Amino acid sequence: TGQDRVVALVDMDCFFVQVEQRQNPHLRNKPCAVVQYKSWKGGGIIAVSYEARAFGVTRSMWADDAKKLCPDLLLAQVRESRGKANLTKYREASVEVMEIMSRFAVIERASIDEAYVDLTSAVQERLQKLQGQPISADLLPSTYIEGLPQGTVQKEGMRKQGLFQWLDSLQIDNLTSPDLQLTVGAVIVEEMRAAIERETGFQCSAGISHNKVLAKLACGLNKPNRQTLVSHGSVPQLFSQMPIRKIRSLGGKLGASVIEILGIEYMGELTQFTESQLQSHFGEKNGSWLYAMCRGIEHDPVKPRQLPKTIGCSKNFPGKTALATREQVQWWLLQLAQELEERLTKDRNDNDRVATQLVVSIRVQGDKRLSSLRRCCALTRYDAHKMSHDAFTVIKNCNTSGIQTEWSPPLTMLFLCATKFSA
DNA sequence: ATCTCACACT
DNA sequence: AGTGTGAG
Ligand SMILES: Cc1cn([C@H]2C[C@H](O)[C@@H](COP(=O)(O)NP(=O)(O)OP(=O)(O)O)O2)c(=O)[nH]c1=O
Ligand SMILES: [Mn+2]
Ligand SMILES: [Mn+2]
Repeated sequence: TGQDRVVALVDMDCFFVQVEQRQNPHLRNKPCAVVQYKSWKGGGIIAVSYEARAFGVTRSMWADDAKKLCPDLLLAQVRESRGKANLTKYREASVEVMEIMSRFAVIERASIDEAYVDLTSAVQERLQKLQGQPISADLLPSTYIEGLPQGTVQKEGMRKQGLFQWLDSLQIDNLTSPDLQLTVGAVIVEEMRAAIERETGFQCSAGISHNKVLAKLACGLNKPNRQTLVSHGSVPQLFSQMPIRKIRSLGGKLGASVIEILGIEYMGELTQFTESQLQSHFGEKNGSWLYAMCRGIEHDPVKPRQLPKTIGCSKNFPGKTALATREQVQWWLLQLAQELEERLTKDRNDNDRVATQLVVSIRVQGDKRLSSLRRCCALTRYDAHKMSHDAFTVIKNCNTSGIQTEWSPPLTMLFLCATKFSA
């Protein structure tokens, strides 16, 4: 019943904000945000401290408008190189945190600031080492048990009541107990998070459950600077009022279609349907996935992959800034290829691998789709001038304009991506 | 006028 | 190999 693994998800709190607060002490414990391309309406916000969220500041907001909502908002700007945002500082801090997490167990890098952890073997080790010894609440100073307490008005008071109920109810005698395994997982995650904060300064949240989807959902339940354990038995109560769209992979069109076709709102309602009924509407794979997921069962593995499988660089050119001349297209392809060259040379030196295929993608003014065209070619020698020339070669036939010097329709996006790594 | 990543089809 | 989808 989806209890074969113990999986955690560790996600950093306001990651880019914490990076900037580490760098600049003036930003600590203040409402602040990270910004991009300041000239247009003060820049687009990409990260927001929890103090700023209390005022209603959100990501994707223009900085000028956030300043309208939060006049004391402090701002840190993403580095800009070659006319575009440069995330090196955050990638390096991410690597720092991934390296600390890698000492405890195999991790799967799920984004710049979160990784999944398969803790099964660590749990087995810690249960044989920790033979029948009771687990003290002191080992879980920041852990919430979702669904408890049940059956007095402060947040931490409730947390402690729930943790006491949890440890009181389940015994260490049977070491195949899923709930005990989850609890040992949570102890390990407390240790991991303490190590991360000690060695980097960054605080983070985590979810501990039996699979990746529940771990991700749990992590968000008690942000920030806390962790949440979602037990198998907690799933029905958790899911009974949990919107479908909150579940990983159901936040888009498929989730909307599940809501529309089945006439439900919450994840638990999926349980009433048989597997073959769900496979009828959503296909064998989606039907079986929904059928298992709504009961708290998921098998997607924590992949042993800390490093990205591709290295890409994209820039949009919206509205009047769209690229309309051949000279413009070649210059921006060069800029993208130069950043790509830097990141690729560093990647080969750090990670002992080389990309062998270059993917070029563009968008044309008018196309509603994010990408209009994607093509490929050989990738050799990590040379920005060569890569940019090859990209121009592979897209040049897309220029409708009869005049060679002009490009039409204007380009609203450029994308270079290195793929197909070899040792 | 909000950029990277993954993977499932075909 | 190219498109659509989901996410963070
Ligand atoms: C959704 C999104 C996130 N990010 C960055 C901002 C975050 O710093 C980083 C981590 O994603 P997140 O964990 O979902 N958000 P957060 O890390 O800022 O904060 P928290 O984990 O919710 O506390 O991803 C983007 O750069 N473009 C985006 O569209
Ligand atoms: Mn985060
Ligand atoms: Mn994240």
